Amino acid sequence: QVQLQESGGGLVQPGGSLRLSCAASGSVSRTYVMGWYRQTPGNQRELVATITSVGSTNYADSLKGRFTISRNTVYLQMNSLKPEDTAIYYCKYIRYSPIHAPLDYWGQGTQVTV
Amino acid sequence: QVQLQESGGGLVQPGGSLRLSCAASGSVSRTYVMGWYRQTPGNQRELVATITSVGSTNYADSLKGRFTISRAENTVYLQMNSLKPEDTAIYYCKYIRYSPIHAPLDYWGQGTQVTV
Amino acid sequence: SKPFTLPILTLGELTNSRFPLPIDVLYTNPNESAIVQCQNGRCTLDGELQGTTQLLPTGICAFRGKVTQQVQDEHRGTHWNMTVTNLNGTPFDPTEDVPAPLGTPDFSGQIYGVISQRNTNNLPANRAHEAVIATYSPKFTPKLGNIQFSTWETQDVSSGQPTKFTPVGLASVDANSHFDQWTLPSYSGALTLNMNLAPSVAPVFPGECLLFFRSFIPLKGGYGNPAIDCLMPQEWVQHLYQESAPSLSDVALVRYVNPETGRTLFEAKLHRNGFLTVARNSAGPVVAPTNGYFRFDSWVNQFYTLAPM
Amino acid sequence: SKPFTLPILTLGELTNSRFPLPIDVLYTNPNESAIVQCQNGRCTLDGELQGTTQLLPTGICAFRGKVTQQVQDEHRGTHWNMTVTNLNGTPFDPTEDVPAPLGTPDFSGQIYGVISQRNTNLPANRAHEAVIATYSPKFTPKLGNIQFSTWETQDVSSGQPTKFTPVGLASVDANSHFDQWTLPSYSGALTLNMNLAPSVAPVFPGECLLFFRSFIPLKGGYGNPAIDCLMPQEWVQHLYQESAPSLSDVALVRYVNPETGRTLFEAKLHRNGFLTVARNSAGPVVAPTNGYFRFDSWVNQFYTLAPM
Repeated sequence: QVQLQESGGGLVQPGGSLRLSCAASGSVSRTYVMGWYRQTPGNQRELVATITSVGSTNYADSLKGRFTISRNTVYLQMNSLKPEDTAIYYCKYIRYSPIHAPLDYWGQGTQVTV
Repeated sequence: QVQLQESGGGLVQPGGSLRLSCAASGSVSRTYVMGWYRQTPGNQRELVATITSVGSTNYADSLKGRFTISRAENTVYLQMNSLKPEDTAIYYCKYIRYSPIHAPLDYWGQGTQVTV
Repeated sequence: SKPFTLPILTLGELTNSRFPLPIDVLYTNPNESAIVQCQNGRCTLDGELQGTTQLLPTGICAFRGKVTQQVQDEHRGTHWNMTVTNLNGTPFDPTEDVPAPLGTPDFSGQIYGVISQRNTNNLPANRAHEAVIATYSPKFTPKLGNIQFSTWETQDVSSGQPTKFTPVGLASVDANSHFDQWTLPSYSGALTLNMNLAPSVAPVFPGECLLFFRSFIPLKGGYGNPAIDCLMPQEWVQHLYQESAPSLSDVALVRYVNPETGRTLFEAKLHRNGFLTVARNSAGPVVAPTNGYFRFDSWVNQFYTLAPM
Repeated sequence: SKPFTLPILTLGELTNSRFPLPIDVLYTNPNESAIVQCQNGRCTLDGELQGTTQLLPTGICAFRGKVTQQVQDEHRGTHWNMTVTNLNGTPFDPTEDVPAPLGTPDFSGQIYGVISQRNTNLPANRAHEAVIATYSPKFTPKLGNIQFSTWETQDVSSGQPTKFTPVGLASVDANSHFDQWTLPSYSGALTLNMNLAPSVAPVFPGECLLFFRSFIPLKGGYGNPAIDCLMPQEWVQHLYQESAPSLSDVALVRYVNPETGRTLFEAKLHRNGFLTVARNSAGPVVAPTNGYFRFDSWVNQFYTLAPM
């Protein structure tokens, strides 16, 4: 029962930057993970950046620090973008509980074109 | 909320015998104690005989085996033998309801007069 | 209120709470007239530790502290004075409301074990030696923060260094070794009264006997088969302390159950202050499977007559 | 499902599951590498005992059996051969699916203790200091036989009930082969260990194993040796009894200050019964000993641990 609302994205010039926003509502949990994945056609959906309920971050090591995630509601800052970063970006919410197995929730996705 | 139905009282000649029966219904328990007390005018109500749910007996140390209690779950019988005028009393059935989740609860019957 | 429970550990899965030993057998003795007032393995059914009882199985009859000096004593061997701390290393406060530091032995005798040391600062120097602590000695004053131990080793014991006593058994049970599992030490020595003791325990009813968890304890030498009887195993102490369930009467009815057959072997009363009684037409070790366990069945009272074992 | 729980015992209320010692500190070391495959203190989160793990604190590194005879050996001292039974006194069945009798020591070294005897039927008694070299080709507990050595030359009886009470290590010098992460050869030289509990490691690169560490006594020599266990004996006893279903591969636990109620750090408790943390610091964890681990939720690999 988690609903995910995404925003931002769109067209950007090479070397440019933009900032993605995702917000979660419904049956949120005290302990959770929130973040973004991205996918282009024929490639796998890949982790970009995630953050836990106590603020712990994880980044794709291929990004080389060009991206930063922060905070429920989260924001992704994307710097020094390259045409290879062109993709569809998806918000993900993982709901954790002491009394059930982890549950995943996905956003509708937002297109980013560099 | 344990209901006790007593029976077998009334008048008896000396040397006679009677059998009291007590039956429990309502909120009965797996582990319990059942038995009889008696009270005579001017005296405290004192134990006669009791028995537990696994059959362990306790007798007033004065009956000297003249009475027998026995058990049909939640049911006991008191066999009253060789009766004497001194045994004239009101006899009360007692049920003790034991539980893992509450303190013990006592229930008493209305009492049955035995007149020797 | 939170429901009262016991662990589901079997007899072969329990340890003694008065000496570091496995439980060997269940035991009664209708002939024993001692006052039963042990201070380890004391815990109420709603989880209150009493006497010198603490939670660590490694803490039972253990000491921690430092040697102050070599001393002279009537006993044979080499003798050492040792200041004792709490087992967690903090200084022992004699004004706290305990009989002695938690874990202190609660019986008269010569406790046999190993004294080991690790020097303060890596690569510090170490030594360990066999040692004996006579709990009946006037130098046995753990409530005063000081005890005495003796070694066969004559010289190799360092002063002012961290010192550990690991109990192993008894040195002796001869007459001059004064073994009596029901005689408490004088925790403060001569001319003093023991304080904050856990109360003595006894059957309320005639025809009921105390039921003990018995372990046989090793001997360094001599003849005999000494045993230590505890009121509850250490795992029950640990379980009750954590659970802290309200006690709904003065006595809990427990059944000793065979898990294989599911049937009840006998029944017992577990009293609120933490001990068992039974009705038994026999004496000595109980003949029952070691894979049996006690199951809590209900809160009862004095009107519940126990079935004979 | 039956809810997963941990005991509410604090760090000063726990004991080691690999040697009879109190837990002294929590410990990680990012500078230390080893294959971690200890066999005592092994229990899954849903209560399955593994390796040589049993429930009694008195059974850890303990032996019981009978001395068969005095023997000759290259090592210094007097040497004795001992048949070993199960700790409950029943004969050990080598065909059972365990690495060795339950309680058998799970590391290489010279284990120092006391051997005690009570003759079969006021029987005679004796006890002496003793050492068991778990690296010796004569250490074959899976075959129902081990060897121990004494300083005492003669006073050990054959065919009498014999108990080994462990106390510490004899030595950790260069010739003593102490390595807590090297398993004994339970059936001796020309055989492979069987039925082992699996090796454990962090799934993530930035994570380290978190141990419950105890310092172990020494008979002589120099050093401050320690024994690290994956979970304390009380957790093994708790999990065995509860046997709660595991709802994911990893449980999130928080180390909490019971006085203040605040979280000091967090860790992953994996299904196979071990802890990991994200820590760059090394050595003993600086935290109060009155803290305890509290189960907060079932998580998975996507939950990044906070640095401690």
